[PDB]
Amino acid sequence: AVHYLNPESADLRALAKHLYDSYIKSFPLTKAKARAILTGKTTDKSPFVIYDMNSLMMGEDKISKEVAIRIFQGCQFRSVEAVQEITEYAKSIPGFVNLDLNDQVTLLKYGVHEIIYTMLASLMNKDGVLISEGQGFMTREFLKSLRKPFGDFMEPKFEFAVKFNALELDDSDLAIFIAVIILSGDRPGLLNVKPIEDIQDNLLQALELQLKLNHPESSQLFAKLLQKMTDLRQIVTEHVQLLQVIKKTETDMSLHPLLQEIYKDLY
Repeated sequence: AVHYLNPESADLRALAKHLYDSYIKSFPLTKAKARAILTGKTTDKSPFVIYDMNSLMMGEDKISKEVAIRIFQGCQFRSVEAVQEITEYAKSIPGFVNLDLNDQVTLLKYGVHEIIYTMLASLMNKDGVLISEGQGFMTREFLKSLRKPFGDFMEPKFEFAVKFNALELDDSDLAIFIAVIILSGDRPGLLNVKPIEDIQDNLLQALELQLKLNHPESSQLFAKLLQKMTDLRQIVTEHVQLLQVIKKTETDMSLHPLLQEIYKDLY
């Protein structure tokens, strides 16, 4: 409830700057940029709106192949690419690199998806998603119209994004939040758990201090973020389920191998 400016709170503020710089340098599109585009104030940015099949095809001009599938495999590709960016960002979290290599992989392997939907929310609004780094905007209604199986793989994301963007976190907050998610000792298969929690503990303190200074008006964002952290795991779960329905239903369409390795160890 009360804070003093001590050497410990100073490092927590330093850690914040650090993860923030790594963040900006690890991800192409930040929430600041994303929201600017969605509110239309960017000059160089004005996404081509894909809101139907006709706009979809003419949109492919400005940057087994049925659309429902074509679009589905596009997401899995962006996902592995996203994985690589998350990984690069993870390596910049202090201590992460000193953990047993095996745990570093277990950590990413299990939390990359929780991070993927947290950051996807930055690119989402009640109307749709920004695709191809702000070059396109794909309408939410257009995604639900897709073929029987692929018409719901995105809807859960959207529902989450809306509730989530409600908290109005800025990239300052996300940089640390994402770090907390990664370094979770709950992950099955870790060798030495204590060192991981030690890092998370300190990350959680830094996050709370961040939220007090950055959101003077919000009474309890911290408690709310801790909750969003749980319903994130639920979304991943539901994602894996519906994802298995696509496997044993829709064939003549392949799931990227790197992703299937992660899905194997997910429930």
